[PDB]
Amino acid sequence: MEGPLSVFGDRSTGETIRSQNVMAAASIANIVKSSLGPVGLDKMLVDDIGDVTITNDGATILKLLEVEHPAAKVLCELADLQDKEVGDGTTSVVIIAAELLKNADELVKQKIHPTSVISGYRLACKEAVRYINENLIVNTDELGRDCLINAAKTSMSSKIIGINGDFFANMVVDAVLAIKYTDIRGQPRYPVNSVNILKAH
Amino acid sequence: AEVARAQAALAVNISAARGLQDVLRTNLGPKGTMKMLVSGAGDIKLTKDGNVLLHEMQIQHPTAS
Amino acid sequence: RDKPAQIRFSNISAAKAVADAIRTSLGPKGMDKMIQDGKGDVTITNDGATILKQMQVLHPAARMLVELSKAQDIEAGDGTTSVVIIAGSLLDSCTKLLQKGIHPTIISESFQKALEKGIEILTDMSRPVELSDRETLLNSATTSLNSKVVSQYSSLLSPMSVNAVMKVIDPATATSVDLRDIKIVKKLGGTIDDCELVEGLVLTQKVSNSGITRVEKAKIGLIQFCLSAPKTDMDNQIVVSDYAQMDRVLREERAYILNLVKQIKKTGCNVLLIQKSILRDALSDLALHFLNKMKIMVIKDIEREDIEFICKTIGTKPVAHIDQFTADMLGSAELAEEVNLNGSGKLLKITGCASPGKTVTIVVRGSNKLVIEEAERSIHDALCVIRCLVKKRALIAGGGAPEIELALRLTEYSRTLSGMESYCVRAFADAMEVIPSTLAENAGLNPISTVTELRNRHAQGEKTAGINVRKGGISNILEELVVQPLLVSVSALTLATETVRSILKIDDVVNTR
Amino acid sequence: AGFDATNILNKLRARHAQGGTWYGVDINNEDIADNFEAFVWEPAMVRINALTAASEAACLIVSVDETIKNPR
Amino acid sequence: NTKRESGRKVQSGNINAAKTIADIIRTCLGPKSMMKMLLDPMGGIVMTNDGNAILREIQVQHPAAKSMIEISRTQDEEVGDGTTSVIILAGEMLSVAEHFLEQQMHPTVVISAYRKALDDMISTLKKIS
Amino acid sequence: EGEETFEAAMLGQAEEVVQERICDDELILIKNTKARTSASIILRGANDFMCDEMERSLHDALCVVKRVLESKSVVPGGGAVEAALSIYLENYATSMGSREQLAIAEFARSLLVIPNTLAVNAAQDSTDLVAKLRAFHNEAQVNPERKNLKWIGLDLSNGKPRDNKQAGVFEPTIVKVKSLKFATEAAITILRIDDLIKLH
Repeated sequence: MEGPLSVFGDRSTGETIRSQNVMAAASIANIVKSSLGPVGLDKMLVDDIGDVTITNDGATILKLLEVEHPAAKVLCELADLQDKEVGDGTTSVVIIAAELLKNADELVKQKIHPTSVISGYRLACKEAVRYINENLIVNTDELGRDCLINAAKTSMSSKIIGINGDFFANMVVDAVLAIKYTDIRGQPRYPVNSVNILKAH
Repeated sequence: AEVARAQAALAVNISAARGLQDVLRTNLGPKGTMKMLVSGAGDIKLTKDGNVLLHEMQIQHPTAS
Repeated sequence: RDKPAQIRFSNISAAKAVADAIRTSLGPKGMDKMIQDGKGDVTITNDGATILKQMQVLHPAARMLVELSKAQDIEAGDGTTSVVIIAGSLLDSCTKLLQKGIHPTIISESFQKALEKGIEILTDMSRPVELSDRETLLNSATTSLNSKVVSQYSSLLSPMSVNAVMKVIDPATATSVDLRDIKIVKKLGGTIDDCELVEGLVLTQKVSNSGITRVEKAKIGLIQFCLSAPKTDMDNQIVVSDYAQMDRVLREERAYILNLVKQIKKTGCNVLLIQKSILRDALSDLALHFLNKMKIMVIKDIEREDIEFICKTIGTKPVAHIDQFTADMLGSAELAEEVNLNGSGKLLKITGCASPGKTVTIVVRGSNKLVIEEAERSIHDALCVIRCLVKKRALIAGGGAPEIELALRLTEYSRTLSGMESYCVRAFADAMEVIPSTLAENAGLNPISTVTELRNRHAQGEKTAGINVRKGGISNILEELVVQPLLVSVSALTLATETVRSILKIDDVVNTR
Repeated sequence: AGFDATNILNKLRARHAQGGTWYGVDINNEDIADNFEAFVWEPAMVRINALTAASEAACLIVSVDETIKNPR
Repeated sequence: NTKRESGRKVQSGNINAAKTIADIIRTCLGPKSMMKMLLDPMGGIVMTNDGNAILREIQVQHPAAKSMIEISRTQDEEVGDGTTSVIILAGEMLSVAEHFLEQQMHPTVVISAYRKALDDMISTLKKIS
Repeated sequence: EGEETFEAAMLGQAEEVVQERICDDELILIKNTKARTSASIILRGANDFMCDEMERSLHDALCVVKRVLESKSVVPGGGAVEAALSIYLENYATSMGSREQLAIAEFARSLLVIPNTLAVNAAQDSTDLVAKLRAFHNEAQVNPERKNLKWIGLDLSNGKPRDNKQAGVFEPTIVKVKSLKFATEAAITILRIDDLIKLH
């Protein structure tokens, strides 16, 4: 590692292990960066030697991977936990962690009521969540002009192989209603995967 | 991995073959001589014949095969 | 020689060096550790407090440290880190003195002189609170509890600790309600809300099966008699060369025991604590099956722990052979109770048991052991802080800021001592100010500002005022909602006053061979 | 001035996001405040001239990674 | 466990194997022919015009060659032929494109060119097929 | 056993059950499924791979609607919501000063990594991604509004902000309010250890 070598046990006693953590922290999030977004590259990843996996999902990547540090460890949970949430935000949560844990300690070390420092990274989430609750500015399937038609049409524009999104804007409208199953909190939303869908050559 | 290719690769081959054959110039006809071959049996094998010599004891070569 | 000189310094080397990174103390500070051990491992470690107990440090001055940590727990229930955070505080001052060249035994009693007046300055900053008072008991435990892993259940946990004490406590002023008196008994299932405060003796043992006696008129006692039978306690002449000889003793074995367990229930036994001793059997598996037919609570080879509480609380005595009937020296028990809550756990409750006026048994329940242990550890510091109030009446601060309050003072006290020790004690008298920064220390970058000013802040807060370590800002730490009974902190000096002074004694080294 | 470059400068950022008149550090007083009414007073031209040279050499030398020398 | 590789370094390692594999068999494939002769550690000679026969008999490098055996199979899986074509053909586009294009800096149109270079085949073939 | 009788309990009730073989595939098409409402959308394509092609294009027209039907409140997917929030939260840090101008700004500066990396993942010249978004993001527009007086959107398969405000490749407020805290967590998550030691 770095600095003092005098004690084993992953005790580098401060900034060394802290940096050896930010190193490990900046080490793990790297695959995610190249894998971030659908434009994230697709990683063929050797499982043993000839055993491999081709995956652009960092969480899936992480799951094959092992954690060689608490820095390596604490992210591979929260990333797979945000993966455990949905799978939207897997790569998202990963990266920003590596930056903030050289950011977090620097303030919370100085104590002076040591409790509330990282809440500066929390109240920001609140501050963000509020604003994040405020954004219909982009991404509206809540209502479009044709609503779920155009919402799916622009979504069939979001995934578009052709002029599909003409009937296929309507199918997705047909699809959500094709499925009728008990959904809770009162949802007329019904699961979109179970939709009976057939392929015709 | 480790790959010998093209012009320089065939050299060792033609170096072996031409290098391996020139010893048999001691053979083929009465002015040539029987060539002594020995094995792990220690048997002195006197043949001006190529085959006898060739298939018993030799130096490792890709051309030797 | 140089060895006595160096080994002390080498003892001063290791122990001090450990006690420093031993201070991230408390806080959400410093980055989490796996530990690859001395002989190797990967040990994921957290919370230096347990880490202190976990700590294996092996070196002549390292071993006293793990001790030093564990003592303040059993001394207080708190301050486990705090005894070590002032340990390296003492370990520094010695150097400058030995660097000044001052004699270590002259340095030695300086620790006493530091411990002697130090506790009084602590006694001065001690805000005395009633040890039998529900509120002081509630409030002091509440500060621990609100800082414990359950601050919610703390509301239910504190009155339990308050009532656990006040039952067990000697009336009015008392140094009482030990952690030996209190018997903390886990119960699988239930809830933390269902954590139960029982005044009496509840033995945590798992009662045989269920549907057994929950009824009244128990007789519980540790019985060292065994149930005889053929091929159990009773003689046989028959070697088995055949299958029938194998079966014959068994047919007489289970029947005779079946009539022995009657004598047990005939004794009035709704419980027995079976001797851990056996011959071939003692109480057999069918025997217990037969005792439980008669609703005798049995746990085969009962844990040695519940053996003692029933002898400690009830005063249980050895009992005569069941063919001799009994001495009725089974302890006095009016209830054999097996509680099942969350449908989980088998818990013997002996209530109406002979009790001194002490031995509360807090029954700790939860949907999980982890659920169980949260409050269990929390109610412990609810017990201990109150127990610390009981053992010593005061509310001081927690967190170690009042150490600086002793520090400004004890400096001058040395300056008044006007001895060579006035240099010895004073060198530490200020050196005790180190902790509040070293709590904070182990996390981040851009370090310096808070560290020096902390001791400065309190120094500018002078003797009466200072900065709260937990809550921040300058306000007298003794009463904050950062508080401790003074018993917590004074023992930290005591423990460290000595084990550190014990190093001053070491000349050279030996190894018993 | 005995301050926290970490903590203080943001306070003055804050006190230029809250104040913003002169609010700034006094090494003299060892505090932070409006320096003009903390009376710390210098012409702006030197500061103008500070700017002029500030970016100047800055933008200047960064235009040279391509450097030539001829001790010969 | 966790391992990270990056940039040209692997993609150059991608360039190497398949391209180096693409050498002898391109000379082998077609009426103009050669032989790829594996040297066994004992001196054992194995000469074929199928590199995938030779590739297996010795270490298959991970970055290019592990996928090339399978795209060797896939072609021979499908039509029943063509292990020796796809490898040199993929070795072609693998060779000169990325570094050059990554020195022109983008992964995107590189990948996108494969498409529109692929259909021009489909386009000009079936016209002159 | 096939010897079993049949009773009408296993009979489905419909206006009519009529056999329509279409595509040279006969299906059982139940007209008026009575005990619930039912539909199935068959996909006409050149081949079933061509049908595999649009079917998957349909699925991210689905979950987005679903995730919207899950939460009416949403965001544009990607770190573009940061690009607004970040400088805003760095501003939201500014007047805080002291510790607090650091954290919330040291927070919001660490946000920027996600989309820009995602940008260059699309080779979008991450300078562009910030140039477009946080330009529109202002004090002029601090405003997500419900609408665009600024563009807070980022298309993920594009890596570049586009004009799609309905697109199915975005994400609602659901996964994004989560990813924030988990990100704040790892700042804390490693920090709980008190003291330090070593074992033998």
